[PDB]
Amino acid sequence: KFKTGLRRLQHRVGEIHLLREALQKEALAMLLQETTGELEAAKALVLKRIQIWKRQQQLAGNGAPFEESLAPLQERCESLVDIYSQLQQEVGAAGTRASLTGRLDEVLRTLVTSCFLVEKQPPQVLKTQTKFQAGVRFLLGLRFLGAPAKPPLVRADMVTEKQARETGEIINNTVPLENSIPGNCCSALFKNLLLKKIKRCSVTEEKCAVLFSASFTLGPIQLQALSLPLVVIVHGNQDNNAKATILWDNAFSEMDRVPFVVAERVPWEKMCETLNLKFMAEVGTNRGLLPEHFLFLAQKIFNDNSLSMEAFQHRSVSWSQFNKEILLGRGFTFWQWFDGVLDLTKRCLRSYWSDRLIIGFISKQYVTSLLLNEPDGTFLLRFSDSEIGGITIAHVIGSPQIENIQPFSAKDLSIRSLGDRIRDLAQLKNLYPKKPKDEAFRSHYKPEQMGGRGYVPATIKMTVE
Amino acid sequence: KFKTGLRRLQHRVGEIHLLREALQKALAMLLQETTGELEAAKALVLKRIQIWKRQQQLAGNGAPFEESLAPLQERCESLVDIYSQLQQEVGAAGGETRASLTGRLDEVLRTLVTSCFLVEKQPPQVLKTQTKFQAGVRFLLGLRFLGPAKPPLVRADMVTEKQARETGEIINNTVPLENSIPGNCCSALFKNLLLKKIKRCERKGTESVTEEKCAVLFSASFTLGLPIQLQALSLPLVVIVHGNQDNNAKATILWDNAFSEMDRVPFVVAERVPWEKMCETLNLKFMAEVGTNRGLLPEHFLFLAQKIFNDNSLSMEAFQHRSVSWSQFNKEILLGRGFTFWQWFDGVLDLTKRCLRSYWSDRLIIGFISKQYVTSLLLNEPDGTFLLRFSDSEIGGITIAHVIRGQDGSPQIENIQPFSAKDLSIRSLGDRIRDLAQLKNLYPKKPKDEAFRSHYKPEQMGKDGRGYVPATIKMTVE
DNA sequence: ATGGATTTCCTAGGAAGACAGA
DNA sequence: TCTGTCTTCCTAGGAAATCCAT
Repeated sequence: KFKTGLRRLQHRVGEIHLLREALQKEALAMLLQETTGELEAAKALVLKRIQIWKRQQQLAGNGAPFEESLAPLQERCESLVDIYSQLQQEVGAAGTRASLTGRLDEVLRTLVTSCFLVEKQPPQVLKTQTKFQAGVRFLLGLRFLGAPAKPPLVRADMVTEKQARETGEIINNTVPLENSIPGNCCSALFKNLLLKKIKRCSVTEEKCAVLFSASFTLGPIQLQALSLPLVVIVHGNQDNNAKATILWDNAFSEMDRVPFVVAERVPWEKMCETLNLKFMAEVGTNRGLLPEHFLFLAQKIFNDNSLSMEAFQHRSVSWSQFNKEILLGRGFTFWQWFDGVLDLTKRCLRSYWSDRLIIGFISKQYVTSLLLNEPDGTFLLRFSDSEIGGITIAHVIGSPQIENIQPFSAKDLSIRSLGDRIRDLAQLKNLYPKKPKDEAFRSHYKPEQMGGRGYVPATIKMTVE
Repeated sequence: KFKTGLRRLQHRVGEIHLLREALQKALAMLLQETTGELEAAKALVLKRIQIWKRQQQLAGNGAPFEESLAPLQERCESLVDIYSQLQQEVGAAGGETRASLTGRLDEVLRTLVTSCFLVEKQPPQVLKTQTKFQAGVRFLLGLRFLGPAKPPLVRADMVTEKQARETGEIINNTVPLENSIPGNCCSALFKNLLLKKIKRCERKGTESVTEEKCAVLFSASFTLGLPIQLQALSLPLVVIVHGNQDNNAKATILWDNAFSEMDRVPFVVAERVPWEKMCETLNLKFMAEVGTNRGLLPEHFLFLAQKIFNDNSLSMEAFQHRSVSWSQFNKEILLGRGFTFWQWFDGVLDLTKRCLRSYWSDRLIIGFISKQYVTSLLLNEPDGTFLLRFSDSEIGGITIAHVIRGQDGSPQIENIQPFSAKDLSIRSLGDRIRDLAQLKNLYPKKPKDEAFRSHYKPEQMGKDGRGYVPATIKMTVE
């Protein structure tokens, strides 16, 4: 946060300057070594803060806060390159160290090579024969003024995880890296990228990346940048699996790693925070999941039936448990079910969810426990465990019993929204607990268009018995 | 019959043989006679070919077709056999001088051959760019040439209407013209054709892109021994570049396939035609496209006449001697509406094709009826009597019109919002009609639970898979 | 033979850029 | 300058080959 150290650096440059002008009528002039050392300190710090920005970008993909801007980083790097410039310029004196110029040049080169970033990441789930965009940024672009004034060219090529550790073809891969004096930025934006074909080398688990290469002239520096890991797909059906992989990699990944290694097993609450974040960001609400939801999720993925939330907390979940092992009694993985719920809730249940009308994540046994002691016509809404992306009405009605209504798909809710569907059922009197349905659903109801012209409108209603 | 005519020519050939071997121990004018009878026969066969093409022309709109070329091929083969035997008998000197005899024989041969090159499988008459289509060309005298012989290759090229009177390019346009001993056929089949782009020819007032007629030209060369070039032209087709154009393109083709003379300058068609011709075309297209033999009735033709002509006349005989123009058909917007006559009609075709197909055949749908005649009919009928009519305001929709008298009983008519094909996909017409308690009788009196009992779908009881209770949706009106 | 992955193929249709309009 | 024609761009699925496996 403190640039004060920089104000120590340039001032030290001042000291060197005046000292040089003192010998204008051998000496030390040891301050150059000193100052250069503090420069390497500054550079290292800015480099690791860059790496921080990168991991923040990584987390942003799953649904987490991001800076997002690089302008401060750019200003810092610019200042460091400034002091570098005046130092190197000051080296020009009669007062002969190969180390001064040699070290300064490696400071410059590491700063430059690390200032080559992927500002706009390509899609982390990528379909072949579909067009996507990516954006690369150079922070020290306006410091090279341009002195050559001739733009380097950045090429983008697809690489496997193996080639990442140091085929498939992409089109319109060459774009010039250009300086923009307004906007203060040195960027290259690939806006018409397309993948013609890829070598596959469990399909939705192979991590690939886009490699942005360039050449930079001064006085021969090769610039390399690697995008976030991405999963290549060839049809929409694979998407639902691909996300999981990406979801796993964007979180749970250390800042420095061999591309692209990630833990096979992780703490359960880490997974809970990941699910909460992804849920809130993807659906688009600030009303996240609750501890009970995490409990009923926990039993679901673990095939357990404990009613104490803390036993699960010290459990660990593996990638296999997450998206490679089939749930008991069912035909899908945990993740597939969860993502199905994500889709349904995003498209048709966002207002309903934010209003807290949906209990959602509950075993129907806890539902029995709750509803059995309730008056006739009390109901609650639960996500269906049998099918993917479905929601079911559970209500209590000869004695007292409870009825589970066939789950609504996104299609079903598109035909008639959940709200008016609920309005249709007069047998439903109160939303759990003890809340009148006609108050908490007045906004979701749509006003009748009775009357023209010149036809009477025919409406569709849901009924069950 | 035509075969008596064939064996008379051939018997004359026998006589020619015996006469020749008699005069080898002078006319011999009988050869001209026989030649005269051959050219007659050839002409007839040619005209029968011209018939087939026209049937094919009609077939594209939806009319019966009898598709094999094998009989025609048999005719042509026997005929060229006769040609060969005449030409062969000509080589007696002579007669013991006349070049003209063989000269006529050779034109018999060449006209027959060039006319034996047909487009058996027609390309789509509505053609989308960058979409794959197929075409099939046939040579009838193919199994005669060759019996050893290098098979020719047929080239397919796109041509405008102007070039037909004598321009995008196609991919994989070369295919060898091959003989097949089984099937007894000499055909060339283009199975991977593609139009990359098209350049649209003309000034376009008042025309529309989608009104411009193009064709595929099939060319070949034949090496016998003598230099005969084979060209065949397909039916006119309209090239499109997006689905929105289809419903208009079709109209053009519909107009062009009918109303076209058997021999014509490509591709001229009458701009105006008798109304009853239009009725026959509309009925045929309806039956073929929907897929029923239950065609239109005089009342339907009356309300259609009123619609397209803007004539509130109630006499079927007035319209009978009227003429309808292309402009009225698909270039003039209907009064009060945003679409042409044809667009509405095609909407109805689509609706009836996808849904209401069984319903129409059961004669449950009157369909083409003015709301005035509806009012006339329904006012007197009992409470809850209804009928189903196609919406004139909307495209591809059908509406229930029913009457409520009450105990007073002042009878008014209630017109229910038209059902789209989508709406019927959500819940069938049958189940929709069942859902409303009020509708008691189909017109005139037929009980609703009798005339729709086959169309009803069985209700599922709340048993559960599952275990769960099913929720179904029903239609209601208020 | 069923079924589950994986991929090239096809298709309608929305959205929006490009093209004229005596 | 604009509107309606025309066109190009682009894409979420549906039908269905290839191939593989305690």
